[PDB]
Amino acid sequence: LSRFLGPRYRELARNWIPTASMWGAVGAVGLVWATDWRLILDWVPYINGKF
Amino acid sequence: GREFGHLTRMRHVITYSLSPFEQRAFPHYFTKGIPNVLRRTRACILRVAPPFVVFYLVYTWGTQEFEKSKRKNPAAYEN
Amino acid sequence: AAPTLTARLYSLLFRRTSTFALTIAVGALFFERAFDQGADAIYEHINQGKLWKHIKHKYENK
Amino acid sequence: KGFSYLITATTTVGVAYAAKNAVSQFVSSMSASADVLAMSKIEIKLSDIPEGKNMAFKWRGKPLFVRHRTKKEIDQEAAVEVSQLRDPQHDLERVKKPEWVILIGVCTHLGCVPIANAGDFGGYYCPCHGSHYDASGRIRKGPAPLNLEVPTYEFTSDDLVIVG
Amino acid sequence: TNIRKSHPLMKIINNAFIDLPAPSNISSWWNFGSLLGICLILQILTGLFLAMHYTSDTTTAFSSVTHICRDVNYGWVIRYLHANGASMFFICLFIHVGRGLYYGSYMFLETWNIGVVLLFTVMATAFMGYVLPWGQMSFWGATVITNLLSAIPYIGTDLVEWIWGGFSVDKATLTRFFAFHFILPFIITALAAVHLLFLHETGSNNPTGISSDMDKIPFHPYYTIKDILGALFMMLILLILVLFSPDLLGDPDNYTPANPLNTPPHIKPEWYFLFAYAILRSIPNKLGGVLALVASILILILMPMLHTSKQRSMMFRPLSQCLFWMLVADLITLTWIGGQPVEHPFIIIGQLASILYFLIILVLMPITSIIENNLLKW
Amino acid sequence: TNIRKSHPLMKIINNAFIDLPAPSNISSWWNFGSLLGICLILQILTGLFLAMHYTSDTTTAFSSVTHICRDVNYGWVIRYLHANGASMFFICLFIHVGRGLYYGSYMFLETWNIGVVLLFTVMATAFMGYVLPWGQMSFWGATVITNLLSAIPYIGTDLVEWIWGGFSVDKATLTRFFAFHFILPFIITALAAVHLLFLHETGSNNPTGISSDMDKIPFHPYYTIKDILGALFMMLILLILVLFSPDLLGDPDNYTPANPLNTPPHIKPEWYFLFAYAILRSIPNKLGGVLALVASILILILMPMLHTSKQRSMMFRPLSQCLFWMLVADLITLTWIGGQPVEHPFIIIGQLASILYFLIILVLMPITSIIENNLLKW
Amino acid sequence: TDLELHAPSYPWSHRGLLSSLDHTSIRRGFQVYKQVCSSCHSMDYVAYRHLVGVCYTEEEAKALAEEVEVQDGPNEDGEMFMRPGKLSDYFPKPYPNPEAARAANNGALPPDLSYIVRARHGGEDYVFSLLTGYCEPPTGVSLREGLYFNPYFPGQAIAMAPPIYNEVLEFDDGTPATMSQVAKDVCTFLRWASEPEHDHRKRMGLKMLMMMGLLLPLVYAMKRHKWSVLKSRKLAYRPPK
Amino acid sequence: EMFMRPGKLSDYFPKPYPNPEAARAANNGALPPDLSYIVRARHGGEDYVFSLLTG
Ligand SMILES: CCCCCCCCCCCCCCCCC[C@@H](O)O[C@H](CO[C@H](O)CCCCCCCCCCCCCCC)COP(=O)(O)OCC[N+](C)(C)C
Ligand code: HEC
Ligand code: HEM
Ligand code: HEM
Ligand code: HEM
Ligand code: HEM
Ligand code: FES
Repeated sequence: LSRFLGPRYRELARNWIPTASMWGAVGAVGLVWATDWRLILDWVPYINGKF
Repeated sequence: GREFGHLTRMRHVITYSLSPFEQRAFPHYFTKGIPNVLRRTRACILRVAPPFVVFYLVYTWGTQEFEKSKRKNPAAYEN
Repeated sequence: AAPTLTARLYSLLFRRTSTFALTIAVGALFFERAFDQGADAIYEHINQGKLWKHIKHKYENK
Repeated sequence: KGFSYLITATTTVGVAYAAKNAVSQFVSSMSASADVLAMSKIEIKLSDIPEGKNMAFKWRGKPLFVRHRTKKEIDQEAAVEVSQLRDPQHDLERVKKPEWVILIGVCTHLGCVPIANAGDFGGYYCPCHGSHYDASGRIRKGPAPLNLEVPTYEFTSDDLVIVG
Repeated sequence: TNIRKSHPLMKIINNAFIDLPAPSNISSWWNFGSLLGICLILQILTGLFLAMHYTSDTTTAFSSVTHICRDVNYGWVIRYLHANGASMFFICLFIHVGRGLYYGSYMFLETWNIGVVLLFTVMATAFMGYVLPWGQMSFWGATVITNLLSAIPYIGTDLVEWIWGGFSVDKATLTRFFAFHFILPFIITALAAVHLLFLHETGSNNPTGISSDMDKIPFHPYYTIKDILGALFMMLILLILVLFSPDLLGDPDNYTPANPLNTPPHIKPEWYFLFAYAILRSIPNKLGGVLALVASILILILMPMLHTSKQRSMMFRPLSQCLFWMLVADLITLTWIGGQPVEHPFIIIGQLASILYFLIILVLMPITSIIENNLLKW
Repeated sequence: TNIRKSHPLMKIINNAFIDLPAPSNISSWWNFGSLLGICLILQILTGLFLAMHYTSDTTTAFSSVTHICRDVNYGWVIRYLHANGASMFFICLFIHVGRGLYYGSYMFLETWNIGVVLLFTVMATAFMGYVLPWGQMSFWGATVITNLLSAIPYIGTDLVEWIWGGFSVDKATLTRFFAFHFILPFIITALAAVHLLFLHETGSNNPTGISSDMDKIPFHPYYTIKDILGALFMMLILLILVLFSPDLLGDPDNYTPANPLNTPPHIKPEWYFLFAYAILRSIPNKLGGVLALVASILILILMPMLHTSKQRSMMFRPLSQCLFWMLVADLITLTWIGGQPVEHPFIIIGQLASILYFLIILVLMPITSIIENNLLKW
Repeated sequence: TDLELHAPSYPWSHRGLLSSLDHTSIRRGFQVYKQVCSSCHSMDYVAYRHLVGVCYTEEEAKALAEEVEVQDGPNEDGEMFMRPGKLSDYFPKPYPNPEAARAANNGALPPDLSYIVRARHGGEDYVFSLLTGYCEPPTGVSLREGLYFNPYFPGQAIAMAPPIYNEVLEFDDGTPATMSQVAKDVCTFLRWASEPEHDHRKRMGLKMLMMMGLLLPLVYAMKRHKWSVLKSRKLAYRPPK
Repeated sequence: EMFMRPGKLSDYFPKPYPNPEAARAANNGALPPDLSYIVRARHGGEDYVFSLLTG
């Protein structure tokens, strides 16, 4: 399990963070778009499907 | 298996492609096809139309004829 | 010639798949509301008068 | 590449929106039906019963002990000291009209429903655990520490009571 | 190291849907079988959401169907999708049979026969599901069609008694059909998987008919997007036929509650069976009508033996292709004759249509195939 | 030109049971899995005819189950077989899981994971079939276990509402559990076939824990006979279990029709849930008993990872064995508690049971194997 | 053996493929149902639900539902009494049993309104047709004394007495009640009852066409995009000898 | 619609009351149990149900 540890692995995760973090943001906002989540839709000036 | 790695013998036949991005999707897509469509058309309408027209004719044939055996009856049954 | 706004727009969101998915998400979020309400107001507009929402007035707020 | 990727992206968006549509449809189906929808939050029978009696109007299928309690039973609420309660709750906060009250038949444990018009406190008696209840149905004896649930409700029209 | 070739399951999918070699020159007709594969799952989930309300009781069912059409949240869409969508299933299925017969993909014998058994299975599921909705056509239709087996000199009349579970149509018989109707589709899935499994290990047919082993081409880059487009356009056909033509596809009369008492004017069987039912009009003796009925589907098996023309297909042979179109036209004949209320001219037309429907393939096709062979040293 | 080997149609079976090598040393325990397979097939054929007559709303329910119980021919026969076929199917099952945890056959990777998936799927299957009879047990049991899904602070209560099809425990909801129970096992047989598909090339296992790579045996002459003999024993114990004492292991002691006000003294299912159900009783507040409710079963995936022995078969690690059989004692203890309604002395036995579980699996055994890694000087 | 008369198609407002039923004639046809249409026949499948969104606010839907009251069931004893009229209640029970209608109608039960549009060939237009089809018999054709001859009935002689007549029912709207316009209100209302979701369905259907139109060209463009490599390609054959 | 006949052999044994609330009146709020399965409806057994009436 200790193998995960390593000098490149620190740099490597450092490198991969933007791509996977971006996915989380994309996945999160998209998931909000899919469940049509409430309270954030309060915060959008345009997409208020509510009257 | 029968996958590409081992199949039929084939030799000094050669391919010339292009990257999709380098070429536009619709190279004269209109003008080239219409004569083709129409030629395929004149090719097989000769072998497709007659069953369907014969069918339509028999359709109105039996419908109208039996209808004449149908609506017209009281005169056919006489007084 | 000089790159089109679309051209630099490639170098932006398209080339990176995460950002690509992102613009797909925001694009869905806008296409949803805008097209949805477009179909709203238009459907309301075509066969006008068949709608009872405009005929609510016979019986609303006295 | 920006051009054709623009194509693929736009296709992806229209398809994703369409997907949210049809999946929303398929989830919407299971979620409810119009008949149970009409069943919902509708039971307009205030004062169906004489005061002091405990009526059991059905709601969400589950019977619901509505009651036009006598004022003397609000006095029954007043008499027992508030801190004697494991869950100090004077009745007036628990009901809009003090003469009125509603109770779920469910208890926190098995869910078993105590009998109406049977209780040493002048209210309920609970056979499943020996818990005893006054007119409020207020929690007294355990194991359950909390009150039987009293879901919010409004007497929309004055005699047309609507739980929910 | 290799990921698709890593996991053995992935090895299987990569031997197939990821990258099985395929002919390149394929047209839409081959897209249609994939369209069947599209329809199947859709009917399954749709029927699942329907199975969340429908009852198999003689009494309580219809009220639950009304629970569907009016109570359920957008479930009416589901109702019509399961119905009309099944209709679409048969649509594509017929084109598909036409293709396999036309481009001679029946040359893959075992694959072909599994296709046949799959066909009978689909027919049965069709009939019984059609019995389910529980209405006038449901009742009298199921009764009448069931009666056919009584044509058997001994066993069959007994057998109807066995299906019904009683003297007549009833919660017995209805729940019976609900269960058979449910169990078969899942069988159809496994037969499909087995079917493709026969297909992979012989290679796919090509529009040319002549082998394209030299021209085999990767599946994923190309045909996946092709079939996606094809499914999306069928989705157009279906959604336009449901949101704009909600009812026309079927036979109103089921809309009336069933009465063993009250009896419908005409009891036209639902349209995909019409040619089959037309053949019930074909000849005297109900027994032989049942025989020819089963033979109408059974006869397909003869063809690979009956085939003898050098083509593995039928596109470079307009000659025999003409006999083909005469046969298709003949199917149109049996169709529309089956649609009409029974009449004498319809009777004679149905007779000769049936005789010719067998004889084009028992007489014309093989022998003209022989003379066609004589013309060019075949 | 072997009809078996050469012919693709059956080749997978030659890859399978006809001629897969298997270790020369195999006890009845490895035969148990095949026993479980046969039991599954029987559950299908039995549940099927049940559905052939069973049907329900709120109204049709127990009257129809009794329709089986008397009115249906041999209906009591089938329903008694099925009800006792369940817990017997588990007799094959938890024993197969137990031996699986023992000999370290979970050195095989994905077979273990998917096996666990089959475990949950069967869990929900039995629970969602259990409401079919619509006895008062079915009602309040389904009510409670459905209430367990309220543990989620947000979505879970609605998901309860959403499985319900509405607000209450209704005919719609029973219809849900009906069709779900009525389809889900087919997913089970699919994943099971996939589970064997993981098993194929990996080979089997031996009691010894040393690979019999040199000593594998053809399956058909031997292990098949052993399978059939096992089938006779399982069928024997089942038929004795039911034809003589149908209500022995069978405990549906609420033939009382379900009522909103009615509530039986014990709101508990059969034993196969109860030892898990008891876990809820131990820790106060449902939430932690929910995390336990899943993870206590879900932790089996962690077992291959935390494995620390250098050797397959625990037969050679006596201390971990003792702890293991003690785990057997802890779980049977959870069952016996599961028959016991919530009480203080059983509260203490409750948390003691939980902690006993935790320490027995999660920590102790690997440390033991470390200690004999010292004793064997590995 | 005799033919049923074949009702000609008529151009109703909703038959336009984009066209929707208006809530108007459905409302007035509902006023046609509120009184004269209780001869029964039936509408029991549909309660006063559905009526809310089309024309009637909740309290007004209930107000509409107290107009008549079906029996409450027995409670703890106290069997059989009349609940005032929530919308959750159904339309009035036509008869304690249909057989009573058969006694009331020479044994021929009057059919439920709910499917009569959907079930009959020729549909709603046919229902509007038979209402107005009461032609006199020609000489020499027999009729039962209760029967009121009308060609649109398949047996040519419907038992029904023409419920419609000039000025059948003055509307609360106050709009004039010619047998034509009131019958059009009838069958429009029926088509409503026949397909409650219809007006809503068209909106969904129209919306889908736009979605399909956008999708149909784009995805096709991607097919051209991925097949262009194969369509373009040139091949050559150069023998080694 | 309502009338009386001997009722053929096929029929079920007669309802004590037209409606259950009548049984919730005759005993007041406590309708008697169905008997056909009531033995099999209780924990214990035939000895239990007989015990229930034994004393
Ligand atoms: C769903 C839950 C079920 C629970 C219980 C499951 C029980 C499973 C039981 C089935 C397992 C198989 C039973 C074991 C039988 C032992 C083998 C026996 O049959 O002998 C075989 C013989 O089998 C036959 O030969 C097979 C071919 C002949 C089949 C003809 C069928 C005849 C009767 C069928 C009647 C059907 C009538 C249908 C009318 C429509 C050969 O195998 P073997 O042990 O090595 O014997 C060696 C001796 N030799 C030399 C004679 C061969
Ligand atoms: C004469 C009593 C009576 C009148 C008044 C009446 N109904 Fe009818 N209606 C009947 C009966 C009985 C039939 C069918 C008689 C028959 O088919 O022989 C019928 C037939 C019909 C039919 C066509 C049925 C068919 O088989 O073609 C329609 C449409 C119809 N009525 C509309 C209505 C409606 C809606 C009402 C309001 C309830 C109404 N008429 C008033 C009892 C009546
Ligand atoms: C819905 C169930 C079915 C499935 C999933 C299935 C598989 C379909 C599909 C997917 C194809 C392969 C070609 C393609 O779509 O790209 C075709 C395989 C095949 N099926 Fe079936 N089939 C089904 C029912 C039938 C029936 C009823 C017949 C008629 C006998 C049949 C005859 C064939 C043939 C001949 C092939 C080989 C493909 C080829 O050579 O072009 N299929 N069908
Ligand atoms: C392709 C094979 C199938 C066919 C031909 C078939 C028949 C289809 C069709 C034709 C409808 C009838 C709707 C109507 O007539 O109004 C529906 C009958 C029915 N099927 Fe299946 N079915 C099939 C697979 C399934 C599956 C997999 C399920 C469940 C998961 C299912 C659940 C139903 C129900 C509930 C009905 C009756 C619906 C009604 O009353 O309208 N079907 N399906
Ligand atoms: C229908 C359900 C199942 C089938 C058909 C299946 C396959 C069964 C059977 C047939 C074996 C094969 C080994 C032998 O024949 O001796 C065993 C494979 C295996 N299963 Fe499952 N299994 C099933 C459910 C489970 C469950 C719930 C678990 C535990 C989570 C599990 C753990 C294993 C293991 C470890 C093996 C490989 C055993 C070896 O090394 O020989 N199985 N079980
Ligand atoms: C191994 C999986 C299955 C188990 C353990 C099982 C037993 C389940 C459950 C747990 C019960 C109620 C309690 C009981 O009698 O055991 C229900 C019994 C029943 N099952 Fe199954 N079943 C299973 C698969 C099926 C399938 C696939 C069907 C439909 C084809 C089905 C139809 C029924 C019916 C109608 C009952 C109640 C009748 C009775 O036996 O008393 N079951 N289901
Ligand atoms: S059972 Fe919860 S308080 Fe008595």
